[PDB]
Amino acid sequence: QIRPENRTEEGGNYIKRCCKGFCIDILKKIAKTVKFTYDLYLVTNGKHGKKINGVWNGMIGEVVTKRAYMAVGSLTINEERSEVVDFSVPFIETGISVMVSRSNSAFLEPFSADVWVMMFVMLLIVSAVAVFVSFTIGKAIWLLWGLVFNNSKIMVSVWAFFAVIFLASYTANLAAFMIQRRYVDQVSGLSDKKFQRPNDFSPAFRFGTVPNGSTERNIRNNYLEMHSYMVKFNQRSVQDALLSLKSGKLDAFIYDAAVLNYMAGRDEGCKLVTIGSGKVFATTGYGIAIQKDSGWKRQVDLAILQLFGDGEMEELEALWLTGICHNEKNEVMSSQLDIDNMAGVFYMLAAAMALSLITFIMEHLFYK
Amino acid sequence: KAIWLLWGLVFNNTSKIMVSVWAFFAVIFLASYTANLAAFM
Amino acid sequence: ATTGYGIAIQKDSGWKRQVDLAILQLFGDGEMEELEALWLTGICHNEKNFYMLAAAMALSLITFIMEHLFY
Amino acid sequence: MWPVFHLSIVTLEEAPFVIVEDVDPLSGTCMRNTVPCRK
Amino acid sequence: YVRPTTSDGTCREEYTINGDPIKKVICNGPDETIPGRPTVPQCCYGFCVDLLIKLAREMDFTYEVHLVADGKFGTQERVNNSNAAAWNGMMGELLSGQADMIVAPLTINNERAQYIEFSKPFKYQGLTILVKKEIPRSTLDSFMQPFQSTLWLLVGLSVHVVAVMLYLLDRFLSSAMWFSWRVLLSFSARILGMVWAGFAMIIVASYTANLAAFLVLRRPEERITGINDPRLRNPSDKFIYATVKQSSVDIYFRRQVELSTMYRHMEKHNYESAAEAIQAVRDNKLHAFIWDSAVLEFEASQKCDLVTTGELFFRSGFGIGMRKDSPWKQEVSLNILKSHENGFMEELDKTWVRYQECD
Amino acid sequence: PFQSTLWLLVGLSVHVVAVMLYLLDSARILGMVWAGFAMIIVASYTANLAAFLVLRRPEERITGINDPRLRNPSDKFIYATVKQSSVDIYFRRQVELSTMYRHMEKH
Ligand SMILES: N[C@]1(C(=O)O)C[C@@H](C(=O)O)C1
Repeated sequence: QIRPENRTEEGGNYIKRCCKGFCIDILKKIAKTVKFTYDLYLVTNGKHGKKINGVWNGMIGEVVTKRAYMAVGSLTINEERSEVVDFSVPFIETGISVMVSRSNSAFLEPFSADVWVMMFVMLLIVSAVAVFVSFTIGKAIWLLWGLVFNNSKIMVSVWAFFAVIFLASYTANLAAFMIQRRYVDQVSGLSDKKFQRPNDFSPAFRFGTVPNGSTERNIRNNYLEMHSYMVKFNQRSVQDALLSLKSGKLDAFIYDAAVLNYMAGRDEGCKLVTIGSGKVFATTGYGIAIQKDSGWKRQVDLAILQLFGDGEMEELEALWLTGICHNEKNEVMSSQLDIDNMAGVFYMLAAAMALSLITFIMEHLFYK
Repeated sequence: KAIWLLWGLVFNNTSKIMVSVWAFFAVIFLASYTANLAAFM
Repeated sequence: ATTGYGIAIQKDSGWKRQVDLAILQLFGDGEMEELEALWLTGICHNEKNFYMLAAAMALSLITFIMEHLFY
Repeated sequence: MWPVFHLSIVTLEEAPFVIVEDVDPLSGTCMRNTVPCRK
Repeated sequence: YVRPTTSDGTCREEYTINGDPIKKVICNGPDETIPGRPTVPQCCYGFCVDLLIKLAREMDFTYEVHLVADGKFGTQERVNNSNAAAWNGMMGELLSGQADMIVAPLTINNERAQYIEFSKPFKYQGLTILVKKEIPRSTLDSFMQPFQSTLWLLVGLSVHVVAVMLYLLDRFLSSAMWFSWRVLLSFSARILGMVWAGFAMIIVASYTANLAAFLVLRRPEERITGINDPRLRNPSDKFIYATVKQSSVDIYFRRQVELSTMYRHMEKHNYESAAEAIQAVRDNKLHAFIWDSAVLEFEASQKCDLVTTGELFFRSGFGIGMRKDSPWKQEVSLNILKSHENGFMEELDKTWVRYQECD
Repeated sequence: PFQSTLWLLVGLSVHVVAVMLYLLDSARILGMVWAGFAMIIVASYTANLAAFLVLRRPEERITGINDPRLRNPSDKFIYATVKQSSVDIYFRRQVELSTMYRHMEKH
């Protein structure tokens, strides 16, 4: 029903639409088991709704107003709503989660640090055999490491061949391991603080969510400053948020886990992904809003658990939920040429040089 | 001896700078060609 | 020969046309695809997987003779 | 019970299409989608 | 976790890897150590114990905890009577009045929900198949081999030929041979050396192609490709999959006629406890073991030789068992909801689920 | 994709290494670490080749009959078939593919 557009009765005339989907088919299956006829309507005020200045809105408000006995949809379940109204057994797991896109130490990983120690000990024995055959020993180790990177005579020749083979093998295995890499993400445990403190990262991280939503209420509940910062970052809709993500106007998006996951699976090209490899916060379920304790209740719950018992939920998830990005067969992508991991290994490489400088200074100290 | 030096740098073993750039380019070209040959094979 | 498995019967069998209609019912409904998916499915879709130098050496010998000519 | 009362069906074992198993001594009869057959 | 107390009766002090002392509570129950099965006091501690303690903190009610006698979660059956069937397990303990509440990972299902009420799920989880994982250490000396050694020796012969060609070209000795062997590891002299260098580089590139080809192994499409797999669907005598008898998994497999074949395959190899089945899977006695993902993923994290199969099936949850006639389930479900809302469950999961680095 | 920032950081690292060489003029250990870093750099240069070689992320919008895009039709992806054909009879037979048939009916 809409107030501004009126053919007659001034708000009495209502527009008819066709609703269908996962939650719809679930509601039909449940209504099939419970065997009651029903009349479906759409909420004109807000999408989901929240409590402002002491007043409920949306579907919950329609339930408080007795305009609807049972509310079905993408509505999440939280502590505040469950007190006043009853919720059915959770249909699917959904909650506050972050969707992001990643743009981009493997060198030391391929050696597992064992190859380095083994080659160092073997080079020490070979350099001892070569020395048997002060700065001269340093030049011997310089020769060994010189062979290691590929820039008495027989031993050095065989050692050079083995070092060359080891180098080629190391190169092929490092390339293969670099190609086989995956799972790369940010904020594995959400405790990374990137989203927490904007000023810790320069430039500050831009993140927001759809206002008046459950994720927004939970966001204001757990974190005050996060709510204050994401207040200006609030997005009109999930589509506008996805566009803000794609065009670069937003770094990370905070939304429902199931919605974000379907959006990930049904994503063309599979550009955007969930954080923590499907990691969700608050771990809420999708229920069904209902009336005061007296009602169908346990019958509805038994019907949902029956729906889970038959296994039709898996098929429903296959049709309406599952995406083509699950077909990825474990590892999702290559990450291609851009790495920045080599820059990470550069620090480890530099550290041994700094320690060698410390040893040089320590040798200079013993001299003086 | 110049061509011998150039081809010597091309394969795994003002003048110095040019020889250096040529050696780097030869290393990149050799590694890329070998890795790509392994991958294509 | 692109042969297939039918169901053998006696000649002029009346149960022929019915059986044919049911088999075609399995393909029309698409239940044949699901049944074949169930029983015929398998685990592995895919798995597993000097002369020029000597020529260059001979060319190098001819290069020795040619260098002798060039010298 | 004797099967004589029909369209008697004779078959032959070829995998995966035709799979023949021994009848369960504990069950006493066939179970699930398995069907009784005589040879 | 359940562990026997010291002779003094005091519970042993332990702490999490995070440096946090682990809370413990007293529970009287059957010990698997003793020949008989009398219920004895033992210290029990874990996610469920911490949850019950936190519930007792939020709600003023105290708690007396004890282990179930049969050692199974719950089931509905009658041994000696065809007429009427009765519950056994913790569910039976709840319906008999032996316990006013059951705090444990009890899977929510329609069969159990009839007689008893379930609190809002504290943990969302499903069933996944767990199989043994092995680190493919091999080819070390054998991928030294795969060149067949005929090609490398042929490389040496090519080095000899290059040295002979070098002598012939230089004419148009020992030091030159040593220089040739070193290069391995007139116009035609330089041509021979250049061809030798190119052939050596090509040999290294071929060794890298062979190495890279040899590293990729076992192919895709592992033993378990999901809930539905030919190895899972058709119970070959080689591959044995099982589950714990008289459990929710058992009821789930025995419920469907489609899974009746899987039930026939599991019925013989089934175990009473999940620990013996896990130990069997680790020792490769049992090929695959289907169970809760909450326990399975935790075991896969704990031991790296065990991996859980993908495509999680049977989405469900764990909740505190309550009688419908008891007023505590309202505030209990509310408290679990607030527990998820505040993020306490996040810290609890970060606590009891370790996710080791497998050093 | 190196952004030329990494290459410039490399050149700056070369200037810094030259400055450290001048200043130094136990250094052999540092030179050895430099050699290992060089080998890692060459292996990484091979890794870039392997990366351009991979091309491991196809989208595959349409996989099969049970594919998500086909099972759940979207306004972006338009699938159709030949009217008055076996496809029409096959799609109209099943109620599950009846929606996909409704999706095809316009297209
Ligand atoms: N499901 C939501 C809710 O309010 O219930 C909408 C969504 C969001 O905006 O992130 C949470």
